[PDB]
Amino acid sequence: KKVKKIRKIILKEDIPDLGKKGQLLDVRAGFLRNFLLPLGKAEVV
Amino acid sequence: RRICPFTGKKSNKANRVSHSNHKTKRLQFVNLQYKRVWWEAGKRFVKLRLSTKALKTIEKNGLDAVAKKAGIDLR
RNA sequence: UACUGUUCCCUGGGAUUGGCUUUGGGCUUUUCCUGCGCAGCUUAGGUGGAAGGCGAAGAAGGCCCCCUUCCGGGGGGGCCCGAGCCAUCAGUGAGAUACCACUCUGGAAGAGCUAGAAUUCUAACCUUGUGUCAGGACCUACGGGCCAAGGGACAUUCUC
RNA sequence: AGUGCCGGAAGGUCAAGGAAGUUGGUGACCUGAUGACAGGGGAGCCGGCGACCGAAGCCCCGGUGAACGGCGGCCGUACGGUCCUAAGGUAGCGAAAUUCCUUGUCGGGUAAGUUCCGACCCGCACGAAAGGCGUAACGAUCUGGGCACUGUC
RNA sequence: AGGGCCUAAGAUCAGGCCGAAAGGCGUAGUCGAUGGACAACAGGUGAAUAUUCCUGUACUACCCCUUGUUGGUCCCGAGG
RNA sequence: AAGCGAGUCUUCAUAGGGCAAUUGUCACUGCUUAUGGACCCGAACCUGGGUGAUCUAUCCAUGACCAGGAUGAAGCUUGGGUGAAACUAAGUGGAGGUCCGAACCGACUGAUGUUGAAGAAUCAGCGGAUGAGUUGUGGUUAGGGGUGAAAUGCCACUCGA
RNA sequence: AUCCCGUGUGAAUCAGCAAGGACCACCUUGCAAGGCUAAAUACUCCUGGGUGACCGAUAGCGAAGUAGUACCGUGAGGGA
RNA sequence: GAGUUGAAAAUAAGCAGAGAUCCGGAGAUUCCCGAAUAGGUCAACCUUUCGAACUUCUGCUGAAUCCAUGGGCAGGCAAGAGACAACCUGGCGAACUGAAACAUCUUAGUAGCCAGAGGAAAAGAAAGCAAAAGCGAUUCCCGUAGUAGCGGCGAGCGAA
Repeated sequence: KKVKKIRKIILKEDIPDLGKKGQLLDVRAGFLRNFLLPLGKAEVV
Repeated sequence: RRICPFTGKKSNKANRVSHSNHKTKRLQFVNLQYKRVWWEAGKRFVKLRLSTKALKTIEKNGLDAVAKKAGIDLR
């Protein structure tokens, strides 16, 4: 069956690749939970 | 103990059946895990044993919202 | 090597569970070609709006290269040239991609759509330390915190 | 060869799970003749059927016997003919803790020996690590014979 | 002779991990002699005890006092 | 079955055929039948939960024990003998799952015992007896188990659970 | 169908949601994912009061006597 | 309100009309073991420093990191712990048996163990019944009924 995870990520840090310090782009929850929101580099809408 | 401290979920009884109905009993366990969580205020690791649905609830309602329903906190 | 099951173990789907990157999968639209038993000017699959398109919205023939090639001869970038070429007509079971409506075969560029990959990354996850960190004092005593080292989204664990 | 184990392309077979499509139910809403219900049937909502993708395993292919196991007939004159089989027992040993027929036959041992020793081979049905055959020593081991000894007789 | 000292096999186990419950693992410690560590002998007596009572002669551990040194004590690092 | 009803079902749908066109009820007592152990006594077993390693099987920790007598290994020393090794005569030495044999541990043969002196002994002999040895104390292992130099033997006169 | 659960998904809010034995339509009924609550009901180691077509020492509790005693069993336990 | 100092009953000395012995209600004491609780233990003992051990209450403190948590020291009548015939709630959960064998099924969610609490416990105030007629939280008896049903449509099980 499978389901893709789509989250509503607002940024804070510049981010090496995709960031603006103000994107509204979407990613999987594995980015927010494991990488960013521990470090405090982003937030949820 | 096969108990998620947040959801209160236990393992479940099951007479798991053959094609011929010659039953047994076994436990359908909970999908627990040892995993780090991320506290809002503290901003630390929290090394907990949770279900998979516990993760979903935490990502829904921020840890402290969930963690009030299991009295113990600050590790 | 009786019937029926249970367990150990192996294998896939799903959760834990993230990230870029290139190479050649399937399917959906744009547009463009392609597709020589025999009649034979015709490297034409079936069918059709039905007789002027097109040309000076810079032409016939040609220079040399490109795409295709069952090597019969299609199709085409730029331009010396300079504004013509031509549809029924005669051969066919069919008429001319002169304009254009709808689709089979087999293929060329873009766009979407997902999936299959191999590698690496690291931040989940796993594992190490006679590495360090201390209460009134020890941890070369289990463990705990902190930097770290090695694996690495595999593995472990849950369900099917 | 069979089984086991180990390794190995493509092909077949192949679950859960998806997945393009088919087909049914219900029904706003149009409709149809005398008989009292009947045709459809948009959207939504329900249920079935599934072209394709889908691993291990198994078939399939190779290797392995101090892996489970197995190691032939028939007919003629040491020698040949012919059949079947994966292959037809090599060395050694052989009437044995194996031998049925059986007190096999021959020799030794005794006045006389279905037990004993050596040889023969017609091995019913030994046999090479469920080892084969030998071997000094050792045995409250089995099994024959002698001397000494005695109420065992 | 044992205990008031010490530890082995083993036991129980704070915190810690794991488990329907009961509980299981396991460190710090704590128990646990069959082992280590420690000070007494003869003679005498008496219905029934005696290295125990009696007589003699001993030894271990503490509190006096004479000299003293300024710290002791535990933890702790070694020898043994 | 809808349904119809003194009829109804069967079928073009009749004729025929089936079944109908009627009759108490509540007790007490007995007789049988049913359900519960069910007329009484009697298994081998199965399952759950506990108790046992003072017997015995293995191991662990700590102690203890093995009279007396024999044989004479390796090595070593001194000669003999070599380029040096090798080899060989005497001394020294005290090995050994070595020998004979008490305690100790066993259990081969017989006799005795058989409502025994004894629910495995007595007697006469037998094997080991410095080791894979014996044994005291204190412990460990538990029955869909343990333990087993392996007989299904032992796990408290109980063992194919 | 209704009720509850492991795994994965994952709504709506009274123009709603759920039930009325799959399922859809129309009616009717109710408001799930927060709690509390006497009675009538079950029983007898036991206390008081009453009763018996109950027993009378091989009966009645195992136990009419200082019985769970004597005794047996390592022990659980059995048991006059 | 008259004789007493338990049972078996004997002695010795006492206490009793200024009222004992007795009977009732309320208090005080209660060695040692046992939840056992200062620590140890081979229950009824040994060692002490003489102590409710351990946890949540409550006062201060101050670890590895700021806060915090672990931890240490204090005060505490100090709540909890254990026991308890059946009944009861929750957890785990047999087999013999019946089916003339047996695996679905039955025995049964019974026996057993484990945890918990009361005089009862659990249930309980409709996301409920029922049928176009209505009922109004539970729980228990009569009944519907051995009917509707389920069932190797077998044994059996059996509602509202």
